[PDB]
Amino acid sequence: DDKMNTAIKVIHTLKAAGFEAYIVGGAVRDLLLGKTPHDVDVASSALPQQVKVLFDRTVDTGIDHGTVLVLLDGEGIEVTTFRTESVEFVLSLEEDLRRRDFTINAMAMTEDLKIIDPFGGKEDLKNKVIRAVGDPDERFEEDALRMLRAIRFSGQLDFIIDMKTLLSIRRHARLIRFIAVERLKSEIDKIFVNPSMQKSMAYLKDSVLTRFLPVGGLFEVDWITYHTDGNPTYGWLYLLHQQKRQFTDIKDYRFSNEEKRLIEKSLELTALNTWDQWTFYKYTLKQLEMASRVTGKKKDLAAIKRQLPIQSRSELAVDGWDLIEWSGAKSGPWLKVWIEKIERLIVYGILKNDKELIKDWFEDEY
Repeated sequence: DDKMNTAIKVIHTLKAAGFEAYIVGGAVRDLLLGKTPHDVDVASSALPQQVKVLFDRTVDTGIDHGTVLVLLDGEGIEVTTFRTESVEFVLSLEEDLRRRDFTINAMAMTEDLKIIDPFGGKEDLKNKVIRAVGDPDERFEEDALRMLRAIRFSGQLDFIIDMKTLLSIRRHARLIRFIAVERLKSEIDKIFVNPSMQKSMAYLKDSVLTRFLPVGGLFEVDWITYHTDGNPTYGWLYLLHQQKRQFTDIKDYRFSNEEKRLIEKSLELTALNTWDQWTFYKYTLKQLEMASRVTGKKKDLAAIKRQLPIQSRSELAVDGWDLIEWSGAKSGPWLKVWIEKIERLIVYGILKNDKELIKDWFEDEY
């Protein structure tokens, strides 16, 4: 909510030092849409080291590519010198704008609230059209990821893709093999939490991106019954569950072990025909929700889990060292089997979680 104000102050400081500076890109777009911009980028004729000399607090991880992060009034504004893409500095705003991906992202706004729109982004915004700047063939060779971003933007903004731009995506779909899979997963995660995501998936198939994306034919499922819960991971669980496949078929996208576990465990639960106390004890609440969300089942999972006698093995009143004592046997892999027998009986409320009571039980069964 304060990023715009801070960006205006960054612009005043740069212009007072004799440089040009504008707000560019998604903030201008969001503003004209009535949204609040989540990020605000400033483009300037200042080179990085001159920006660094006008502001006390600054972060430099992007200097090589022409970007300095300015820290001012608790907000961070990226200041980027006029550039292209292998990064080359240019001397005018228009040379910088004419190499951005789509017309709605190639506008600039002056401090005095004047829009600079050399490529028609105002009109395409009014008409809900995602259109490449200039020749769509050049744009897509410069960065093939822009093909997937056009798909993601269409579902984010509920826009259509310009026809000439879409046909260009079809010709160049195979260049998607060169994109780092992490950048592919980033944009696919963004599609999974979009509103109007069913439109993004339609475009993904019709642009012939499902032919060349990693294991891309798997995205061609029925997305009608899918509603995002805000977590992109649920998109992957839904994809797998609809086609009866395992986590291993989507391994190429390089999931974190957290994501991997959440998908695998939730898939496990959809294989289970009935859930009892042991199920509610052994799986986490987040896994239970995601599995029931994709199976249509609608229970109050949080209340069932809250009424199990225990919640985790750490509350068990006995460890394998008690069993080693009471049995008179030597530590071995057999301990893990008996701890689970005791765990089951405590979770099903048959045995009391009490060291002296578990002891009487164990002495009889052994």
